[PDB]
Parts: sequence; C-alpha cells; structure tokens
Amino acid sequence: DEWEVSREKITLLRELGQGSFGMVYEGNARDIIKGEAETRVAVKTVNESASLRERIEFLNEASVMKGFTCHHVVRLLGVVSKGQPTLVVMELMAHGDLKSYLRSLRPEAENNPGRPPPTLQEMIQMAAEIADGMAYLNAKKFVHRDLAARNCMVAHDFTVKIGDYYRKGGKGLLPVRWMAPESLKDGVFTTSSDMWSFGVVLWEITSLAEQPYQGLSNEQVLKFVMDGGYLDQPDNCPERVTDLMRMCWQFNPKMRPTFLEIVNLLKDDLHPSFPEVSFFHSEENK
Repeated sequence: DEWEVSREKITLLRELGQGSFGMVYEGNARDIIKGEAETRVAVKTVNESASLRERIEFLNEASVMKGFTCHHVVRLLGVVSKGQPTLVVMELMAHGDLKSYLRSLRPEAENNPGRPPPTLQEMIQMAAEIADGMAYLNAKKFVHRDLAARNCMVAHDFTVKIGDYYRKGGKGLLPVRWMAPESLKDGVFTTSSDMWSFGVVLWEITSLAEQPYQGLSNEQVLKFVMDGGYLDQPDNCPERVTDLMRMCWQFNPKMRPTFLEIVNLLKDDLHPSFPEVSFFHSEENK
C-alpha cells in the first residue's frame, strides 16, 4: 500500500539473471530509504510470456513479502504495480547466490577473488544467519521447501540471507538431493524437512558447493536416502559443523533440532552485531 514506488525512481543497470517470473536486473532506486539518496536494488520483472494469472501471482508474492522484516531474509523494498511493466524491488545481494559464491573460493576457481576459503568462524556465522532467517520464516508459518545454497544470498558485507536439481513428481518438481527421507516417501514438507536441507547447505558450505551425492542418479539418491543414507563428511570438515550435520540428518524428523535451537547452539561465537540484528535476539522472539 505505502510500498508503491514511482517507476521513474528505478533505473536499471544490468541483468542479474532469470527468476521464477522473469528477468531480474541490478538497478538503483532514488529516494526509497529515508536517509539514502540512492539505494542499490535488485529489480524483479515478469516475462511478457506471462499469463494474466502469473502477473497477478507475481504481485501477490510481493504482497506476502511486505509482512517480512528480518535481517537474514532478503527484504522487499517497494513495488511498481501501476501500469506495465510491473517491478518488484528487492534489497540487492551484491555477492549473488551462496552456491556460486562458495564455488568462487575454490583454489582452482577462475573467478577466485584472492581470499582463502571460509574460516571456521565465517562458516559458523553463515550457519547462524541462515538458521536465524529460517527461524523467522518458521515463526511466520512458512515452510521453505527448497532450502539449498543456490537459494541463499550473500550481501556486500558477506551477510548470508534467505532469498526467493529437480525431478518431476506427483505434486510438482522436487529438489531430490536436498530432501529429507520422509519427504521422498509421501511428499510432505515441514520445518523438520527444512532442517534436513539446512544440513545439506552446511555440507555445501564445507565442500565449497560440490554436488550432493555426485555419481548417484536422482533415482539412486531417492533410494539411498530413503534407506537411511546420508552424505559423507567433506575432507577436513570442522568437527563443529559435522556435529550440526549429524543433528540435521536424524532419520526421525522428530529428533532433528529446530532453527531456533541451531542459533542457540551457535550464539556465543558470533559477530558482536548479531544480537542487534537477529530475529533470535529480537523482541519478536522474546
């Protein structure tokens, strides 16, 4: 409602890549945040191949995001809903998705930015931020359903946030290699099966985003995990992250931690700013 922004305040710089509804652009937004003359933004658009239904759904999803104020979830900044084209204006995440970011710190990487792979301190900070954002989503009664490094984003200051590979199935496409065994079985998704996928994200973080279950076909992964298999620990993985993975990969979903529980385990070794920005420490959790 008060989220409307004049189309004329958005300038578009360059393509960021295809999103679910259309091309996402990097841009600038004039006078969109009090105290900032100009804000780097991501700008979501919808293909002209969209049905009227998809255009209406594109805007309805932005409406849902108006209810979200969490430092560790990529936030909506504004909507262009009057006239066409329509634009959903998001916080810019200048280091892109977490999978591409991880692969770029591999020693072999052509786009290596000349810094070493993540430290233990950096990996625990990442884990806490992702879990804090997921805890927020869960309090808002949303099951993510698709947690994976590809759907986590990295900010200019390297904060990780929840953003917004697949086999066909009876209810839609399934991210088989990130799915809990009970989801492979009946196709139900819960915060507990989200906690499974969180463990896979920690595995991607500690493997610099190798492909989970490489060398296994989608059909074999589905049987391996349903039987009780799980990923092997990457070489020289810190014990502390290995212990998180083991919690996440309990076969019984009832024995997995909650996202608030993850942040509690990690809270004492975080950047000093974390209690200032986290959902965990906020009065919305107290």
